Amino acid sequence: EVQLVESGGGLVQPGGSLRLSCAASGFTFNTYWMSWVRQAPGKGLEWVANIQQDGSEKDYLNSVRGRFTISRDNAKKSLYLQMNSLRAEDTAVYYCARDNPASAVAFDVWGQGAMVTVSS
Amino acid sequence: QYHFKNSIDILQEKEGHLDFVIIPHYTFLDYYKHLSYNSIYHKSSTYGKCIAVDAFIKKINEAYDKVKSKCNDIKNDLIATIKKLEHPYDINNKFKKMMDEYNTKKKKLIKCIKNHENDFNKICMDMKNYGTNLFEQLSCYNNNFCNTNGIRYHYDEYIHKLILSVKSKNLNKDLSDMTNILQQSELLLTNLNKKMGSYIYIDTIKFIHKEMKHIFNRIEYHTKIINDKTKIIQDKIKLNIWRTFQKDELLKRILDMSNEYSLFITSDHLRQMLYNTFYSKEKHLNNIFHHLIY
Amino acid sequence: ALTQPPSVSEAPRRRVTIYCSGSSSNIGNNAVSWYQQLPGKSPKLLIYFDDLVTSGVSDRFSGSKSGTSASLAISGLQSEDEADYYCAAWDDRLNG
Repeated sequence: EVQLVESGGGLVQPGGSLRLSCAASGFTFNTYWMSWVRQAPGKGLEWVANIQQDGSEKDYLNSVRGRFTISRDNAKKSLYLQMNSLRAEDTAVYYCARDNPASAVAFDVWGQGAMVTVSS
Repeated sequence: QYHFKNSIDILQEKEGHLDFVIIPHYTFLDYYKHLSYNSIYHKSSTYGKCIAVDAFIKKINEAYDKVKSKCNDIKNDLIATIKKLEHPYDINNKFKKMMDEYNTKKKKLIKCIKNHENDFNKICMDMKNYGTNLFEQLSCYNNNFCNTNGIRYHYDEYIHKLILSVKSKNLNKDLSDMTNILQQSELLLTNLNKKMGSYIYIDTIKFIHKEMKHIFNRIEYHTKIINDKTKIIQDKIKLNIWRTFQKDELLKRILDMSNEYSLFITSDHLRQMLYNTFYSKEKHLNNIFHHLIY
Repeated sequence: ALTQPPSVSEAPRRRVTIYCSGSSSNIGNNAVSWYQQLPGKSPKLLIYFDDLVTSGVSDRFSGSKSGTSASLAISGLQSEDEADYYCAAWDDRLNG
């Protein structure tokens, strides 16, 4: 079943810790690439990060570089995204993106999304 | 349940251009180009998809070739070996000076291949996922008796045409021809050793002899795979088709025939191209015979 | 990196062009994908590998590329097709 279920996400003060999540089943999570994509209210899409089937390669954008930490447990079929030193530009709905069988820039499916607002 | 999925050879068919064929990375892209198709050519609705399945496989075997974008300039410098070795320009340029130079580093290429192997994502594995995905999207009843189409389509439209092409070029003769050419060049080497020894381009002949000997062993190896001379009973496709079986069995036996065509067309594509390279530098052996102005 | 004005919402009759400008280090070497966004609901893939159809999606949508210029080209608009449509592409120079 096409399941991408976000968990967590909320509000934290500037320079906070927040760890996002996903869950999935049916489609064997271990065999496919995952991602993260974010959308700020009144703004369009922006890619966050990408991972590997075994987390060999990891990649990010050019602003939250070293701040964010993509990870996954492939026994329990679960993506994560630890986001430290959070800023307010980081205000977005964070979608657990999955990439297509075809490795490239390619958000196959999109989850419901986690509202992460950052303000005093 | 479903059991899903060792050398690397280099090629200069012509003098000027080089490509490499990573043996695991070709059987893989062959396995899942001979699986994605099997699925869609069983079911009637999925006959529509074969434009997209074709164009998918095409675009995988292109991103793959975009790895050969930066394994290319060092490849071209590896080619400049032929410049220094076999055609010293303008007749004026003159022992293990080129054997070493920046010329030992065939290993430099082998490095740059492995440097961008798993690295740069996983364009292999893409083919696994898609072929498996479309193998999931199946119908029929899946009761005791399911239809054996699918396999028969791919066989008579892809396989059976190519098996005739190979049997028409009796490879047993081809090998024995290549053996004799190698034997005669070795015997002439035995004598040229015993005689000559000045401004010594006998070492070039020894080197080209060596190169053509291993190239032979590869073609010999691939030919044995292609025609084993101890056989399943050569029948296999006949056992699959024109019948009905239970869902489990057919799914295994699609994957069975999907495996055979992977390794078969791998070896046979290689064999054909290696054979073009053997006789490219058998004529370059004979170019030295044209330099025996005596 | 990429550019795109918001207008997929005027439908008297014909096809529609969504242009896409770029640079050497992005469109010029990398394979483009395309996405549709129905406001306040999950985005969906139409085109990947520059032009290939997702299993289910209509052929009315079509991607394209020429050097440092790409385009999404729909043909036969509907009520559904009035949305927001975004693209996806990688940039080797800045790595992202």
